[PDB]
Amino acid sequence: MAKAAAIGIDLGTTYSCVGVFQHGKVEIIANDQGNRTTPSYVAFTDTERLIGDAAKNQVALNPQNTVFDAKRLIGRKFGDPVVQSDMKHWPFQVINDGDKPKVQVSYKGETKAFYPEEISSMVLTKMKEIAEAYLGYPVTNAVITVPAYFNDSQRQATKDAGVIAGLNVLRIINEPTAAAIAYGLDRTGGERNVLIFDLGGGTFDVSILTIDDGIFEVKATAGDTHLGGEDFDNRLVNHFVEEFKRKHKKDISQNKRAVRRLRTACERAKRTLSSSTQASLEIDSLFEGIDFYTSITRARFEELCSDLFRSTLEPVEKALRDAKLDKAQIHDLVLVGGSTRIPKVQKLLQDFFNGRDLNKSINPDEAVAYGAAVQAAILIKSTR
Ligand SMILES: C=CC(=O)OCCC[C@H]1O[C@@H](n2c(NCc3ccc(Cl)cc3)nc3c(N)ncnc32)[C@H](O)[C@@H]1O
Repeated sequence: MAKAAAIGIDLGTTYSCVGVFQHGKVEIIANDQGNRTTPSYVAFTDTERLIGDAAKNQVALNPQNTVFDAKRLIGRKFGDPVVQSDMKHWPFQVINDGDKPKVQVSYKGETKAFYPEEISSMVLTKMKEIAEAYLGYPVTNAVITVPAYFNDSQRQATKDAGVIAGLNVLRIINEPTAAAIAYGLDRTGGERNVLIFDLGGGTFDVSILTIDDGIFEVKATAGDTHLGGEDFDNRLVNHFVEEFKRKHKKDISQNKRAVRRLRTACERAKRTLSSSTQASLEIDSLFEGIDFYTSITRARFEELCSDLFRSTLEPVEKALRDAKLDKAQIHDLVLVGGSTRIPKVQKLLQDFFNGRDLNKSINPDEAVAYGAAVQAAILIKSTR
């Protein structure tokens, strides 16, 4: 009978996504909870190891032993100043083992340490499993995506993570390249410059690629490793903490549960503001038994985040300088990442490019896995 399909995996910093190309189209595969993306989280508890949604769901009750952001560590030396800085903000412990970082947790009443690629292999095992549940057979072939700025060590560590997960890694391909492939930008048949604008939950990446007769070349990478959707959630939280202080003469900041409930409501209101011009938040007994009701306009949220949204143009200008290109030399614009749904973000980018269209019809959280699935089917065909 027909041979097993190959899968395309977007191994993201905080979320992952798996796709399969069958019958001339991409199927993004839903997980056991019916979700088209899965958190890249591994939680270690007194009795089990949780991966994906189950791990993300219990993070508030187990922060020291719920690992995320292993992609920020992967292929890096412990001594890397990026590792040393990032370590200061994680709830989990990072240890040194011969200039190699290991995440250290408590698991089944014992201290255990894992290399970043071991954590990533667990998230890859989950994506493999999600695909197998849908396909009804074992999956062994995969394309895995990485950021375009990844060096030899980071690319290799990701490949190691796939081989530990029991995958034959067909190719490690760049995330912006996968996004360009999802939009069929390699199927035009001369040379074109493409810009990928990737704004996620906690990272911002700009990449400039050249496409010449289906061949891709990375021309520039720029961005801000600590800029994303969470920062816009932070601006809303700070605004409402101040509004509560003004209206009730109480500071909710020192109550961990109140701050979490407020943050969760702020992230939901922010998403509403991408399709509505106003959003209401209501939280019963937020603090001191007070039911908190509030409202915010899209205009006020845009003002609260003005400098952050406006700062996304600096890596665009920077990538253009590095690629030695004028903005008029960019043929295609591609949006990736959940935060690109923000109207003001789209407006800033489009206006900067003198009204050029944005390639955004493919769900921005699924575009990379979509392109990885397309490329996996081409590569498994050639290898066979
Ligand atoms: C959730 C699955 C997933 O893979 O997330 C990856 C992207 C995560 C980041 O992207 C942000 N973001 C998103 N995300 C998609 C989303 C989120 C949650 C739900 Cl319930 C549904 C859909 N949509 C948005 C929207 N309409 N406007 C503004 N920011 C939006 C979200 O606040 C977070 O900073």
